[PDB]
Amino acid sequence: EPSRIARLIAVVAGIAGVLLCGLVPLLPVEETTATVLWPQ
Amino acid sequence: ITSPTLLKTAVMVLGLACVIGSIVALALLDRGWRRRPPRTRGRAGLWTWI
Repeated sequence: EPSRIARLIAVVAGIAGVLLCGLVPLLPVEETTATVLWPQ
Repeated sequence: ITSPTLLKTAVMVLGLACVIGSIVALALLDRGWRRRPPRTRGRAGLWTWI
């Protein structure tokens, strides 16, 4: 029966859907830099 | 003016797929305790269309 399988999928994808979203604000991005020089 | 890297995009996609997977698993789990309705009252009337 598709019961003992869904019962563990709803957990291993419900906890790994919180632990994988809790570290999104911390992952690295790439930032652009700007610099004005003088004289030119 | 940041821009997401490849690791951040991969994590953001693979952690958003897991939410839908878990909700689908819950929907499949709800097939046992669902309280089936008599399935009547399937019309609207006249003074609701007006």
